[PDB]
Amino acid sequence: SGFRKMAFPSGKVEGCMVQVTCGTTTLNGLWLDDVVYCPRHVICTSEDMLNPNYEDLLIRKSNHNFLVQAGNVQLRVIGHSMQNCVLKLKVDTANPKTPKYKFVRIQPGQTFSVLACYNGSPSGVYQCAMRPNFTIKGSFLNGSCGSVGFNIDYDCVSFCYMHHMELPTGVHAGTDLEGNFYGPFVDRQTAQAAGTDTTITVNVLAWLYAAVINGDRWFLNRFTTTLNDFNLVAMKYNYEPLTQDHVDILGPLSAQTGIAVLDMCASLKELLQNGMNGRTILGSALLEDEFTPFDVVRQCSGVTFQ
Amino acid sequence: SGFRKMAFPSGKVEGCMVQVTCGTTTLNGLWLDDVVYCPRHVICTSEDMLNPNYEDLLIRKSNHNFLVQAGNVQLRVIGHSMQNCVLKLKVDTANPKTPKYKFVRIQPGQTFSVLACYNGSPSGVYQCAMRPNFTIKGSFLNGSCGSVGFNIDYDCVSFCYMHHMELPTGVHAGTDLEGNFYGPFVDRQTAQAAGTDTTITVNVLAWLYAAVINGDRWFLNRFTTTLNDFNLVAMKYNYEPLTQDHVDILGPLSAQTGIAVLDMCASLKELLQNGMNGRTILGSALLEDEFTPFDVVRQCSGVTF
Ligand SMILES: CCN1CCN(c2ccc(NC(=O)CN3Cc4ccc(Cl)cc4[C@H](C(=O)Nc4cncc5ccccc45)C3)cc2)CC1
Ligand SMILES: CCN1CCN(c2ccc(NC(=O)CN3Cc4ccc(Cl)cc4[C@H](C(=O)Nc4cncc5ccccc45)C3)cc2)CC1
Ligand SMILES: [Cl-]
Repeated sequence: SGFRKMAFPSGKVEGCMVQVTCGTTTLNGLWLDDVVYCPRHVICTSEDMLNPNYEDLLIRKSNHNFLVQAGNVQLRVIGHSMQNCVLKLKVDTANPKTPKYKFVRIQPGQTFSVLACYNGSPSGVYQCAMRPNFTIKGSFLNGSCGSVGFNIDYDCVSFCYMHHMELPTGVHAGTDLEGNFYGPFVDRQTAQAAGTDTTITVNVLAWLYAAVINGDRWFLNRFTTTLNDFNLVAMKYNYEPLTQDHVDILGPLSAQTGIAVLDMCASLKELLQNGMNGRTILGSALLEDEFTPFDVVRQCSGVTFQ
Repeated sequence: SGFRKMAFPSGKVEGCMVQVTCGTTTLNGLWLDDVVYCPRHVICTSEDMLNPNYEDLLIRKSNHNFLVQAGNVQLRVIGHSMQNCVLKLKVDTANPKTPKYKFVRIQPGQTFSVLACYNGSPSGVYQCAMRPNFTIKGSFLNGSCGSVGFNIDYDCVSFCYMHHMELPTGVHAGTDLEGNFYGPFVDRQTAQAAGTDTTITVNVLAWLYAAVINGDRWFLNRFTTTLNDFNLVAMKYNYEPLTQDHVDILGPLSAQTGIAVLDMCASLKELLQNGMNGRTILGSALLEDEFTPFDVVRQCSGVTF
């Protein structure tokens, strides 16, 4: 029993974290095989961040301008190239700790673990969701750039996020490992803002199924609804629309608990219209949207990664 | 910016997890140097659990009855001993991945990371706290026994908890790494129940200071309180008493934000009376008590917004 915001075990990623220094700037890099991946803004000064021409800045750098430290060992940079907003530093040593891995781009609503790092040293691990507005509500201070997000499937690490910046509201923006930003952001000092966010409906429903599995049933009712009527109510409370794909994905949880997805939607409608009335669900007074249907099934079944 | 329930990176502990088998029972063990530590109830059947005589069950076992698997490698048990509720299996190979470590016993209110494991394989990592009633609100299924709790301040792992059982309310009980239980619990299937739990006041105060550091002051008020008047109110809401030790420990957060501890105590009294009125604090609609003063200082910026 119990239900916690659980991250993947971080060891396979810890063995890839390095420190990248260039000029005044020090940030984190990801060392996989003989390449170190890091944000391309490591080559910028504070003045450069206003109007940066990254090719012009890069052409002026020699391999020896990039100092890469893996633990207490200095790596030798033997090449450099740029891919979108990610800098790739070719090094003379393949990482002996390189796990089986893939670079994957995730969709809003999908969750992943973040290994927060400073000076190439991992400091913490937490779970988070890619918001519908493409930001993440992370916990990052200055020096955290280059920290990565990932998921694990069997023994394979799927890297999905690299941290680049903090927006004015305190939320975070970054890229996939191919350097494509999540959201309409740019890697420079200009007026940028997180757009209006919405709640991840399919994830709230998954978490309501997790609560039922854990014995919290007070919110259940005899009613059902239609996908069309539910979506009219979801639009009113700034919830993302629920699709037939979301209903299909929740099929296993519906069969296990005996509560159809539209039966749970009627519970969710009543919760939106009435509130919790002093009660909590899984120890929360808010409707939690950072657990996917897969996360719920995994945590309620004990899937392992050795 | 931001404030998350953050766990320590788990790699140093993942390299110590092994599977321990004794007859039909399989659970997790912690392999440090040449010793594997695990719950002694691995030697029990379900019938043995009502009133097990562990000394009598253990004397009937030999080294070769314990099967220890580290990854896909079978370790050889060359000795065994019981220390309180933990079994220590001496093995013929020192763990090459043994980190720098210590065994520490924690007090209620302390937080730690749990690496949940099944069959010697890590499945997930989360943060939790030793409740005032000595239980932990974990997320554990059958097969999780032997999973450990730890902190990694600097590069040394301080192991503080080993999981032994789930109580009837769904909460969890276990021991330190010397096998002493936290709380009045026993590794017996007998009528045992978690006592009435309370809120960790010093941790709620720390988290209110974290909210002020991150830029939020809506809950502050113009009042102060004596320590005794605060305690008289807080206990009416099932909050733990705040001691002078707690006030002293909050000193650094008070100096950083400019808000005296007893002034933050007045704010907490008002929140307990009024609720949040549709507002949230650090993304929560409840008062959070699983961040200690030390956790707030470690995670938050040293510059208040
Ligand atoms: C709740 C109220 N808060 C909201 C957030 N706010 C704030 C003020 C200033 C900055 N940034 C800088 O000073 C320079 N950056 C420019 C910049 C441009 C573009 C790119 Cl691609 C990267 C960067 C880098 C950056 O954003 N770094 C980071 C990343 N994560 C957390 C970080 C945490 C703190 C300061 C940097 C942080 C440096 C960021 C946030 C304060 C008030
Ligand atoms: C209101 C909802 N209720 C529903 C009922 N529930 C519940 C909790 C525990 C068990 N335990 C067993 O069946 C056998 N254990 C006896 C036992 C005795 C003594 C000792 Cl020292 C260890 C053990 C071991 C044990 O507790 N294992 C574990 C550990 N962690 C989580 C675990 C999660 C599930 C089943 C085992 C779990 C096996 C049964 C039902 C509580 C919540
Ligand atoms: Cl302690």
